[PDB]
Amino acid sequence: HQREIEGLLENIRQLSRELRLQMLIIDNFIPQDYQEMIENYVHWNEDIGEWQLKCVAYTGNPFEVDLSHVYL
Amino acid sequence: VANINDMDEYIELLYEDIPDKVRGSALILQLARNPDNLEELLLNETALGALARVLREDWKQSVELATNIIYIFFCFSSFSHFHGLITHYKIGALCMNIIDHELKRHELWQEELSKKKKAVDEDLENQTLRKDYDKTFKKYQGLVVKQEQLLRVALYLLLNLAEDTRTELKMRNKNIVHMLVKALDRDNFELLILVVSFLKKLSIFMENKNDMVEMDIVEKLVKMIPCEHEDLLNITLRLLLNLSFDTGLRNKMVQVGLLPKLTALLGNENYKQIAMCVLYHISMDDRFKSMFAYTDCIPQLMKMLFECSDERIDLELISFCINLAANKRNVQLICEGNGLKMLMKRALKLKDPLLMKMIRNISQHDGPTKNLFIDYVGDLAAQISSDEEEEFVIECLGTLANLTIPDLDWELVLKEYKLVPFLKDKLKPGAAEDDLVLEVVIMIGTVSMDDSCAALLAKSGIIPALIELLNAQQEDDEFVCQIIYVFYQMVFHQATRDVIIKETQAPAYLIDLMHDKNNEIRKVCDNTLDIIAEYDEEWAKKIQSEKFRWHNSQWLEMVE
Amino acid sequence: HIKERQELEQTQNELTRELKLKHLIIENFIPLEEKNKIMNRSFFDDEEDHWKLHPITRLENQQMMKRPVSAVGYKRPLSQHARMSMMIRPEPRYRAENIMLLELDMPSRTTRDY
Amino acid sequence: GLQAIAELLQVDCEMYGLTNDHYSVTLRRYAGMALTNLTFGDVANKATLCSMKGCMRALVAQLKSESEDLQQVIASVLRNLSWRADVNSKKTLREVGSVKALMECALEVKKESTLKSVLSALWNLSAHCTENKADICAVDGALAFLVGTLTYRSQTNTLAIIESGGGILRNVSSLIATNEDHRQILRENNCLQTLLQHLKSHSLTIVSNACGTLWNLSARNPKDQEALWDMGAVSMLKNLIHSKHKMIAMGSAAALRNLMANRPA
Repeated sequence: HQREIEGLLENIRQLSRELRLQMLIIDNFIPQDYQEMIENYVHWNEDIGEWQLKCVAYTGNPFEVDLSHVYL
Repeated sequence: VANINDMDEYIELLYEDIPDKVRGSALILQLARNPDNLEELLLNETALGALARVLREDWKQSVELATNIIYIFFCFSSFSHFHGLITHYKIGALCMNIIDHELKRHELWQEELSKKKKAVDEDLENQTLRKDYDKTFKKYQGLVVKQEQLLRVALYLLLNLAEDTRTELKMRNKNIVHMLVKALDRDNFELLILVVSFLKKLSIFMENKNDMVEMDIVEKLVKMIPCEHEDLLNITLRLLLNLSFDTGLRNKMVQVGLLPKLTALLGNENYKQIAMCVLYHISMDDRFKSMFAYTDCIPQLMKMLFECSDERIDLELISFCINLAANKRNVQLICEGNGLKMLMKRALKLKDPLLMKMIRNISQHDGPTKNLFIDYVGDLAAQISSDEEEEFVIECLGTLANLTIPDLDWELVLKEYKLVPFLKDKLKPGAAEDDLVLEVVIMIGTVSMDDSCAALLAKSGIIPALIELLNAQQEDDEFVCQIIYVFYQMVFHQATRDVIIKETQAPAYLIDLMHDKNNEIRKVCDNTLDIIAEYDEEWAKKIQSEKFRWHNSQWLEMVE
Repeated sequence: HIKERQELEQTQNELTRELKLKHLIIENFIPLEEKNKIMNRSFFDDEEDHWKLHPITRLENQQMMKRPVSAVGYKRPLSQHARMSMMIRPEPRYRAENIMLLELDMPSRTTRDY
Repeated sequence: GLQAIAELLQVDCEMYGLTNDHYSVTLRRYAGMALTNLTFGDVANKATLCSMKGCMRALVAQLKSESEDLQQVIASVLRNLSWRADVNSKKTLREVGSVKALMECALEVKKESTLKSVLSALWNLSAHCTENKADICAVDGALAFLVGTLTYRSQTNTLAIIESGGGILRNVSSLIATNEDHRQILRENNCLQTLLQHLKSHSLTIVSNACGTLWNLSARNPKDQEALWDMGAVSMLKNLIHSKHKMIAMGSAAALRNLMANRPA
């Protein structure tokens, strides 16, 4: 059980590192105001285990030499 | 010999006995060889008509009778008015099939002679090999020699009718150039020179060029430009000069291997102009410029550039050298042996902008050619002070601008020379013409990799002039890209960063066009604003807010 | 042990919860180019246990960007006036290369020999 | 094995017909799951199963049985038969009239899982040829229920069934674009209102389906055009032009084109 707990702790550490990096990127791109506005247009579906983003269909994501004129 | 001073009883014998047709043709040749008898021969009626009548079918078996076709109408064809009688008697049209079926029969002879060597397995000096083979070889040599002469004089009459546009159009309708190129395979100087003169005469027009292009000429002329006859090389080089205009023909020339012989002819002859013009036309694409430096062009071009004593050096050599200088492989060879020093000396002893263009093109490159240029900043900078018209200062300025070595401290040059007040003055929209101002902007950018000049640039008031220039020249992507690149130069030197951020509205102009149509302008804006964001947080917040209002613009419009 | 494991699993659920939040927000609202830029710039600091950024001006590779060759596609930067003058005038002053316009070799007089 | 199972199933359904015996139901359960598992991703198995006309003749009759699990399993089997079927298999499936019995059965289906299977099988079949769309539009109370699955409040909060309904409606709207009666019975339930909202939906498939429907219905009639104009479809249709997904882009652009040609005059 000690190995299982150690692996779980390592998973927590990796997940925390990853999400901290993600927040870094979201800070250099999206302002805090629009981070908050985005959070009001997203919902959690527990049955499927995935997010839901309303309006997912509206998100943002001559000098060539030509000497042919000489001949008539 | 039967020298005569009269007429009749000679053309009379030309339609009654085959063996004596050739002797009569030779006698007519001797009669017409001198020019004083031409008028009497022309006034002799039913004389050319009888020759044409015996000429319409007796040109396929003897070959010696094909001498009778011309050498009499030849001396007629040397005068303009007799060309009307030439179309009257239609010697051109019969000459057409004359040349055509002689070429056909020459190929037939080639194939029988080639297949007669197949009997070399058993040689017995009889009909199998030798004996009759020797006889066929002898009559071959006689027939081919006389027929080559006959073609020489026949196409000679063809040139003497080629002066007219309509006559040449009729001649080109008959697909001359095919058999013309076929005749180029023969080995005899004079007929070849008539062929190449005729072909050059046709080579100005694009219709005859298009009839020429399908069958290779350049490969046939490759083994011929080292020929020993001067007029041959002259008119052949003129013909290649007419053939360089077409791009496809020029790639044919490059792939066949015409360049080494062209450069050899450019070595030292009376063919300087023509060979050098041809070589320059080949240079006009980037692919062929690199093949020059592989011991083909030879650095002798620099030699005859150095010798030429005049106020204005000849245009052709300087143009060839300039277009050679577009490529680093030629540029490295140009500066070999320190030619750039005498290049300076010539450039500065007089106002010759063309050598300045050549060395400017030399200086656009990263290699050691850039490194050598560090020593010429004062000598160039002296003439930068608006001394010799305008067509000279631009080249000096631009040559200096491309001299981007990060280790070279420029403040000495700016305070001694370079007229920083004139740099500011030129940035006025109404000061000078736009190319000079753009070169000044390249200068302002290239003086900014040195920290010592940062304080001078910040104090000089150049930034307002740059901003006004950007505002007044925002339409063209070149000015915008280069000014924004100057801003990129000049931000992260710790002295002009503060001015740009807090005194001028430049980062706003960077916000407005963060994402423009052109990839380069947008890339420069992105890198400059990325460098701005670290030292200033308000412009960073605005940098997010804009381009977030653009990245998801329709999203926000739909929510609103 | 069961209670601790359940609490830890709840922690994992919430961690991937917010991680998916960030991933979806990036995958809908953030371009790939800016993600790559920030990924190249950033670096993790083990001492302070948080992610940091390498400043551009303080990067080890302080070698500066190389000047654009041309915004209009030439071999060198070119003013619009220079392009117009290249198009209309035969003045070699505005061109890098290809400055001479040779003429077609006009056909001479036909008199050589024989 | 596949042929043996299909033979046993068809002979059982022939010799017992529609029976409520539990053992027969369990045997047919085994057979149906076996066919669904065996036909998944095997084109050759699909062709072999569709070459047996008696098999699917036995299958289609099973849709009318009282057990809705049988309905769901037959729907899944017809799904995997109709998915990317060849010309012969499509024609053979059309011949046995599976479309009619499937879509009638959906009206009587009460379980969510069975309804999902049936509507998904209909969506797979509805793109084969215009005859399937004709049979879909010919059943009584057909479109009135097809529109009813768009606003379906799923018990398990899944968007499968609404995606299926949007896909079927897009597929069959080509015939709905030609007859006034079908458009009228669409207007009776305010279908356009549920179609426009689908543009802002959480699922991209739903947006694509809605764009397809808006493309199909807005063309060649003034009444629906002005109805869409009143509800402001022009703004959301214009915003969707530059989408990355092909179907969404074409649907939005074409719908805006049809609306553009009928500006007030």
